[PDB]
Amino acid sequence: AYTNSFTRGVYYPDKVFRSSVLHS
Amino acid sequence: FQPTNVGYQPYRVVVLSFELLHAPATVCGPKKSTNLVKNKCVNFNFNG
Ligand SMILES: *[C@@H]1O[C@H](CO)[C@@H](O)[C@H](O)[C@H]1NC(C)=O
Repeated sequence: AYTNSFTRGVYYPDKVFRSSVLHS
Repeated sequence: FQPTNVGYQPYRVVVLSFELLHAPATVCGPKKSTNLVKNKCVNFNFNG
C-alpha cells in the first residue's frame, strides 16, 4: 500500500541556533 | 617487506580527521580556561 507524505520529513539541517529567519 | 628494501620500505601512517562541527566540543588543546566575565568588552574564546 501507499499514502501521501504531506509536509513530513523536514529536519534541523545543522547543529546551530537561528531565530526569526528564513534559511535556505 | 624486508629490511633490504628506500621507497619500497613499510611506513606507519596515522591520519587524524577532525570533526570540526558545531556540536559540543570533547577533544581540546591544553589551553587553561579563565573565569567568565559579563557586561564588559572582552577578547573572548569559547572552544576555539
Ligand atoms: C500516489 O499514490 C496514489 C494511490 O495511493 C496514486 O493515485 C497517485 O497517482 C500516486 N502518485 C505518484 C506520483 O506516485
